[PDB]
Amino acid sequence: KQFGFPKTQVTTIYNKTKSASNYKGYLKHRDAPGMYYQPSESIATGSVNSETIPRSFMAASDPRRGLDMPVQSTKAKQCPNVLVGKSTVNGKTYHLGPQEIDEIRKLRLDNPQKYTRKFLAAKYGISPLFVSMVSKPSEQHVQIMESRLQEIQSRWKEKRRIAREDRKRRKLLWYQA
Amino acid sequence: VVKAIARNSIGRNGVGAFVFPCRKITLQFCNWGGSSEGMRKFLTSKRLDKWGQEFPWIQFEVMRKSGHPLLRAEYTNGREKVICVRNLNIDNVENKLKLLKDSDGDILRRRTKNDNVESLNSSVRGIWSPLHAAKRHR
Amino acid sequence: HPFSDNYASPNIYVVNDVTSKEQKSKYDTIMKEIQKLEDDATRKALETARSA
Amino acid sequence: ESELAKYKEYYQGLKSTVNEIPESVASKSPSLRTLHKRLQLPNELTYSTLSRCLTCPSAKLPDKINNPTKGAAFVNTVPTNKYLDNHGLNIMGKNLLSYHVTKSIIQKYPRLPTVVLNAAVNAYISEAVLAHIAKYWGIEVETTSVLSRYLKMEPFEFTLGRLKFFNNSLNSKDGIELITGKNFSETSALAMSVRSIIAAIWAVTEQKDSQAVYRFIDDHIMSRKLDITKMFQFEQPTRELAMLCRREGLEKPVSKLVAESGRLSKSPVFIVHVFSGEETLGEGYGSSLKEAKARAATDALMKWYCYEPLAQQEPVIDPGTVVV
Amino acid sequence: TDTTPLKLSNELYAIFKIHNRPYLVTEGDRVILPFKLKQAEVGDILNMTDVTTLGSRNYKLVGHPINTSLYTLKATVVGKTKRAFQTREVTKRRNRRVRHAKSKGDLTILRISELSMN
Amino acid sequence: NSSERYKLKLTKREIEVLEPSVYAQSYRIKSSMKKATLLLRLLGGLDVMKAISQCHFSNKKIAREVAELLQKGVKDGQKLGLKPEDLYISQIWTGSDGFWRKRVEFKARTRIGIISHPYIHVRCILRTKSVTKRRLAYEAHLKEQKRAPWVQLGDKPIRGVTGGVYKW
RNA sequence: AUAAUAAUAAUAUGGUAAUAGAACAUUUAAUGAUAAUAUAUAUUAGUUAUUAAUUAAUAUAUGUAUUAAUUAAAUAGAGAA
RNA sequence: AGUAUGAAAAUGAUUAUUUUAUAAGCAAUCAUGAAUAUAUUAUAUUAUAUUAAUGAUGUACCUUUUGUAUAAUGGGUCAGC
Ligand SMILES: [Mg+2]
Ligand SMILES: [Mg+2]
Ligand SMILES: [Mg+2]
Ligand SMILES: [Mg+2]
Ligand SMILES: [Mg+2]
Ligand SMILES: [Mg+2]
Ligand SMILES: [Mg+2]
Ligand SMILES: [Mg+2]
Ligand SMILES: [Mg+2]
Ligand SMILES: [Mg+2]
Ligand SMILES: [Mg+2]
Ligand SMILES: [Mg+2]
Ligand SMILES: [Mg+2]
Ligand SMILES: [Mg+2]
Ligand SMILES: [Mg+2]
Repeated sequence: KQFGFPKTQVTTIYNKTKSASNYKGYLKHRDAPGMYYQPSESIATGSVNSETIPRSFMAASDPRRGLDMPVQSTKAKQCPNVLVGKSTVNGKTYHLGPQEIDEIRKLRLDNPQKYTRKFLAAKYGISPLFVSMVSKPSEQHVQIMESRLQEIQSRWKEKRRIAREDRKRRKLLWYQA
Repeated sequence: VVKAIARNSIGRNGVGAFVFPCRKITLQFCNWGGSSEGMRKFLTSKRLDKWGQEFPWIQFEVMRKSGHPLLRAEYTNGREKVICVRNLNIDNVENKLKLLKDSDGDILRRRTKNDNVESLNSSVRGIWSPLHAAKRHR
Repeated sequence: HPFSDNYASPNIYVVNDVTSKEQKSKYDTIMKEIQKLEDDATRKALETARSA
Repeated sequence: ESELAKYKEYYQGLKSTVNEIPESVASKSPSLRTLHKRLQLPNELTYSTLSRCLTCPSAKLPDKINNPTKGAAFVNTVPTNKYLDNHGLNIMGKNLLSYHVTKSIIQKYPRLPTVVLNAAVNAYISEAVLAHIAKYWGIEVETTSVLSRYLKMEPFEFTLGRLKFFNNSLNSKDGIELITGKNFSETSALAMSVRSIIAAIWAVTEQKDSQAVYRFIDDHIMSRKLDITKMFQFEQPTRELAMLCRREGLEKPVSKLVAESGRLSKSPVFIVHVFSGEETLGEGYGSSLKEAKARAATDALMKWYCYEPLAQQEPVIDPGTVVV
Repeated sequence: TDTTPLKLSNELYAIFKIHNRPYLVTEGDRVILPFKLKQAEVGDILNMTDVTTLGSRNYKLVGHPINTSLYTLKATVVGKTKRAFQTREVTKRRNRRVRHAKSKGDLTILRISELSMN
Repeated sequence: NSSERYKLKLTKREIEVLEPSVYAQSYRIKSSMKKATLLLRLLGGLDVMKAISQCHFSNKKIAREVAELLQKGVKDGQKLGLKPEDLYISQIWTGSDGFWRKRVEFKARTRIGIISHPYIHVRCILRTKSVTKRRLAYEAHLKEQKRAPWVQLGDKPIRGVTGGVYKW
């Protein structure tokens, strides 16, 4: 706490629980002249505001670093992990040598149906993503998979296709900010 | 990975340099036609010169046509007001001209109660959220 | 009978009272004159071709 | 006498005035004067210079005049002088715009990604925007023919005051465009005019007040609204954020549920925060958990990039875009 | 009055009052006053004086009215104009006389050009 | 045989009219408009051949006339250049043909009515499955592409006026 | 010592029966430029404190307003028999 | 009951846009989402127009009466008179 301003809710003269939308009550409410701390009643998702940016992303010579406004209201100890990879929970491992990688690559080309990504991962104690990064399958297998996917898509009704399109649009919208 | 979305800027006339909305006014009259008397008098009588001196960013065209006397303004937004000044005296014509020069060119429009400010800017405080409110509901 | 000089403030001006009919007549004369010029030239060219 | 001869001599006089842009004639032109007053251009910037800025290059009449049957006729403009057009000016104005606007953007957002920055620059000074600005100012195009003008018997002053390029008469008549080059487009001509004015301003003020041009630009071009947050479109932002954290002296980012409501409904709400250590980087709301996580990462990236330092701070040079 | 956080903040709003009518604004915002301004012509600048509240995202200075020294708030008068013309009819329930109450109120478009902590 | 590019600018109405169509018209049919409607609603957007077949096996009297009209429109389309298996009835309506002769009906106990005798015409516009239908399918596809999706926790406008004050 | 327009301060401005004052649309008569780049009528969208007129676009007519304006008059305004 | 012309309305069918199959009353007005159309200055986070999401207010008109949503008078609609 750098600043010791008095803090205020966004105060109505009326009952806020019954008349939150009534602007008139807000207009009526006068408060004594001076500086206040009105903490925002909002998530800081779309905001480029300087009171919203974290201190690590502020520059070293920024005066705003010292001021207490990027408030750490939440606590990482209390919050549980969401869609977190197994590498993040128990650390990244760089154990597999070149020979092992070469063997994996050989296996994958030979028989991707038998030696699938998950199986490789299980064998070598490593991620399916990493297996993918390491090794391409036989392009034939990929083509087959694409054809299967196309067939599945064709098997849809009109409605399902539209829903999938909508989902895709939503996904695109998520990454806009 | 990051990609741009092609987007264009919005001009706020006032904030940097004010470009005056009224760009051109056309005084139109008739030599015949008793409805154009006050307009004719205005054109004659040293008022137009004074006006032009006052407002050198507006150009003042003076045209002759057979019909009723006309005051057509021309604004920065591209819209055109045209006021017919038929049978108006000199002073009424001048008032009309003043009104025209005052106008920002935009179309006339019904406003609802307290529809005062028109912002392009995102809210300084955020938008309210029930999870992030100060007083939690019950 | 106002003019652009009459007002003495250079943003004011009076557009020229040329009657529509007069303009039309002028246009007719010019395009006609061009046509006459062209036709004579074509005739001359024909005569030259005939000669050699 | 002959009316053709009268027309011809008028045309010749007009051509001579275009070649010169004589100062007295330019001064007499009411439209130029009003433009000058409107923009509050310097008194050192003469009216001849302003007229020249409106004069686009037009040395020779093109081959497409030969056939109005193919959907084009260029009968409005008159040939210009090679060394008195807006062409050199225009280039200079473009350079100024490219320098100053870009610099201002960098000052505002010192970490802004390269592509995003370029888009912002374009938005500020794209050809269409420039044309719009010119229209707003009142730079009107010489649409009327030379013959028509002669018949009306209007002065050359008015012609000088208007914008002058090879504008195709019957451009979109009967709903038929011909798709010609940039040298016959109205928008382009208007863009050139606005750049040429800027260049003229620069030329006149540089020795007396070097920054006059840049403050004019700020007033007209940099005064326009552009929300930089609307410019971005991320792909796999979590990975990018992790890379950024690695690059800086920050702990690995992990996403965690802060608050949750309406799970097992049509429209839940999941608030997740991407923490690096105890510090939160990005806050992300969402209908799904995945969506919320994505949004937190995007928020973090926005905060990284769109960080705008104060003027009182010493200059922030960013360490490049986060190459994932 | 330690007005340092407000001064620092990139985003900033004001709640200036013209004739006790509050208008919440940022820079670039386009106020539409519901009356004909006589004092200022079009192009004239208005230095706002009765500024009630000056707010960041999380702080706000408030005063009745806030010291003129602490801030700037320049509006520009960007067109006097009018509302759309309306004619509501006034009449009683068994009476053929129907009085037309014509109306076309005046407006003044301001634009908030400058708003900053001095 | 030319290096000149072009871009064509056409209204919605212009687009509609220029697509290949054919305009059938009946003669002065002896019927009510209501009676015609009772049939013609069945032949809304049918292929012309299907419509003709329906008319052939309809029990109604106007039906034969409608069939004949359709046949004529097909013949016209063929003459123009179109195909009969391509043609569908885009529009088909009826109207009064005018000069309906009124005639008093004498009733019991010095009462009367007036009996009109309605004459009508059926017109119809045949358009092509090869063009018009394709165009409207394309339009529908474009509209679908444009359509903004249902977002669950989506940005809806905070409707209402602000009132010169923060409520949050 | 007036008229027009604009300021300031004050008072007034619901209205049936009724009284008083001021306008507009329509048609005819007297006077009367102009013109297909024009006029008239219609539709749509603008403009003027707006039963009215005007601007633009579009359509159809007409080589053209008994046109603007002032007077004189009226078979001069219809959801009510 | 002249001759031309006739996008005058009532009226019918059809197409397009838009709303409508859990919602109740002069069918409008005001608030207010959404969808569509037009827009040679939408620069847009744009503007206009059309359209019974949803909300609020709303007891046809005239006549005659102390007094009418009245279940008092009168009108099927529009055009001309
Ligand atoms: Mg209550
Ligand atoms: Mg009564
Ligand atoms: Mg009444
Ligand atoms: Mg008939
Ligand atoms: Mg009988
Ligand atoms: Mg009958
Ligand atoms: Mg009264
Ligand atoms: Mg009468
Ligand atoms: Mg009637
Ligand atoms: Mg009435
Ligand atoms: Mg329902
Ligand atoms: Mg019901
Ligand atoms: Mg009843
Ligand atoms: Mg009754
Ligand atoms: Mg009855």
